[PDB]
Amino acid sequence: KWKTVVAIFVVVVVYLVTGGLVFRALEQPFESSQKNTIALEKAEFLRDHVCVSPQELETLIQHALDADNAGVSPIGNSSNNSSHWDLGSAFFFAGTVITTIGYGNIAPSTEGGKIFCILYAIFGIPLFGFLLAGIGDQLGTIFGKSIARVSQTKIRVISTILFILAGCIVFVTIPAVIFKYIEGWTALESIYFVVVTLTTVGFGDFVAGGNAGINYREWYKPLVWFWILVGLAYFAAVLSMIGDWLRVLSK
Amino acid sequence: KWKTVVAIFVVVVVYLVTGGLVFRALEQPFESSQKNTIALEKAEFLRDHVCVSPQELETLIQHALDADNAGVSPIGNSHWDLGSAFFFAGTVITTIGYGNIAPSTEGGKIFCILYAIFGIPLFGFLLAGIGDQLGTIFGKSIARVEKVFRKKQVSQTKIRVISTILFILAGCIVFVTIPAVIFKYIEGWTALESIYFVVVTLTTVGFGDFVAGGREWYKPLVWFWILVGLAYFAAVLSMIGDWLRVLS
Ligand SMILES: NCC[C@@H](Oc1ccc(C(F)(F)F)cc1)c1ccccc1
Ligand SMILES: NCC[C@H](Oc1ccc(C(F)(F)F)cc1)c1ccccc1
Ligand SMILES: [K+]
Ligand SMILES: [K+]
Ligand SMILES: [K+]
Repeated sequence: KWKTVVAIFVVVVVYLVTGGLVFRALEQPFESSQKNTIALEKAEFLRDHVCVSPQELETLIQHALDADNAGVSPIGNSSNNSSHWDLGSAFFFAGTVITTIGYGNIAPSTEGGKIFCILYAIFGIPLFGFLLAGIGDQLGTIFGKSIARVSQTKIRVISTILFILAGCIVFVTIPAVIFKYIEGWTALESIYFVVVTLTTVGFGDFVAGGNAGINYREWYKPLVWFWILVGLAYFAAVLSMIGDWLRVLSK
Repeated sequence: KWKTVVAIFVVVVVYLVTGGLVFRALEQPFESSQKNTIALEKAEFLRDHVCVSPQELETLIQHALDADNAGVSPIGNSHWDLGSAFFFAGTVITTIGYGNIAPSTEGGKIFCILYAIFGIPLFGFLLAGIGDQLGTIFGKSIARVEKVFRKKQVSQTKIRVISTILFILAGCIVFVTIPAVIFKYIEGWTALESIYFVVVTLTTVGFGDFVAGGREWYKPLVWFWILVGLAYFAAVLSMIGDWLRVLS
């Protein structure tokens, strides 16, 4: 019904205004705090280094930003020695496109690289959908056999909560602990990464195996994408199950 | 069947190796070209400015990077205003997650986790709602074509293929070509960068290398284009999905 569609639209628009107000209340004080710090750090630098003009300072910052924007860290020569487009790293980038996560820490800079990325996404994202539906069909049988073992609506609510918590331990809690010890992040940053990854939001502020100073094994990046594949397939199979049940409720 | 699941897995793994090899062939020469430039720009700066040490240079670059990472441009003298924070909220819900703006505060990260968990399904309900209404529009249009070939007897699969190609092209003009032209004139991007942005936005990949508005009605109209754009193409995938389930 269109009456409920317009109703959900109001709930969503109110939700974004609510969200927007909460985010600005939490972030704007720190944003203003950082803005004051960078202005002071720059001014104090020019005060200590008289041989540098404010104009040639700007040019150097721009050169450093353009380098980082390209994907090359302007910090040291040793950090530059590693590549972001190696056979392994470019395989994970491909996966980052296909899963619609799109971190953005690495992005195509080449005009041709952008053209191929457009075509790669258009044909590649449905190809992943087919794989995720495939694992989603097998997991649906696993879920179906587990509910058949156990009011049908109460059983189904108890079942779904258990499956959600099952995935929350196996694909959310356990891998977050691994990232806390491997990537050296805080308890929050680790959970935050896992959540932002599996929701396919992928901000890119936290990316697994991204620190130049980290001596990460060769099996790390493929196992991370494997965790993404099993983690996304699992919670997709759960949403498919809730969707199919809601369609039965409507009819 | 599990035989076809393992088959799709091989196709996908081969696709990522293929993709990975193509991306490195296209990007690694420019990546090495940039790496050489930054090393030279820094070294040439230190030779011109002798009063600056190589270490207190790194410290300044780090301060500039930490500022940009926080969302404050270290070039010249807000990203969390009522309007901008509304669009950020909309970026989370649509799963686009550009990343040009991201929660820095420990509490801001906590709220972002909870906001996504409850907010993304809420969008799914809205997108399904528009997807249901558009499905009736598509369904009534295919039922019109099938009424013509009732006595002419033309395979239902052929009718369904020509119709879907038309709906895909309809969305490609209205929500892909036309808005890309607007971004080319407004944001001042190149013809490629404009199409690339629209594609990376509507696929919800959202790299964040290109973000719209980075007038007051611009940011909400951009999210409105995103809402109708995602909903239209989600209605088309829903239609192809429902038909494939009937085929199985
Ligand atoms: N959640 C909707 C996903 C859907 O979105 C589109 C559809 C079409 C396009 C276009 F035309 F290429 F620009 C981009 C994104 C989609 C993404 C990748 C491949 C096919 C369809
Ligand atoms: N495959 C994308 C769907 C997405 O999947 C999840 C599910 C759960 C989680 C998490 F919160 F971390 F447990 C993160 C992502 C989802 C988000 C909100 C509700 C249900 C599912
Ligand atoms: K993203
Ligand atoms: K996404
Ligand atoms: K994304």
